[PDB]
Amino acid sequence: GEELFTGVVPILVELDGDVNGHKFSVRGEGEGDATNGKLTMKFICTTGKLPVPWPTLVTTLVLCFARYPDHMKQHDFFKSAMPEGYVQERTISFEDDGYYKTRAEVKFEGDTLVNRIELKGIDFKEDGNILGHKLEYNFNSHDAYITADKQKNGIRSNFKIRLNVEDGSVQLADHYQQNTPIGDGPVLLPDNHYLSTQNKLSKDPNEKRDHMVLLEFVTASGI
Repeated sequence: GEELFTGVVPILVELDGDVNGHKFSVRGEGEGDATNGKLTMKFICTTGKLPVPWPTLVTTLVLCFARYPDHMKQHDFFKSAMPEGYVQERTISFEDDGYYKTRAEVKFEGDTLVNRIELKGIDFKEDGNILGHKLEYNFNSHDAYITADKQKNGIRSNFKIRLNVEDGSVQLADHYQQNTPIGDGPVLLPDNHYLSTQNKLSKDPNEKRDHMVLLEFVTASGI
């Protein structure tokens, strides 16, 4: 638990990406309410058209806002690392297609929780579901198993995401994640547990740019 999260906290997300040579940038702003595990964001592609589908970026674009209920009485690694924060890295593999590599730093800059990301995408098919924009504009609910990484004083998670394809099939995006603390402050390593996430994606009717409006709920649970 952390006193930095008892109220509503402004959020800034900055992503620089390069997928098969197609460079782009995303900036998001919003706020987070860890007491209810809730966040609300609006993201904008500041370089023009986004060359990948927005649902492929949801997981990359702040787990410190999860709600850890009292009855679990579990250590919250993500908040205990704050204000200095942590590095979050992922490989994301798309079935029968290319993959993302991401490195992000999540930390306070002033009163704002910042998620600053570098993303690189490799070996995508120019008319697969990703570069061909064949994915539905939505996002399913999922659970992710969190385990302690004692040797790196951090955590790991491997989890799958089912992405809805416009032909009615699903395409799996398998995620492989590591988080390590920034600085040398003491952090709480948790026992194994789950984070449960639900998302709602929408559009702003007065927004001309390529954008995504996002509502997300994150709750710890399990075992």
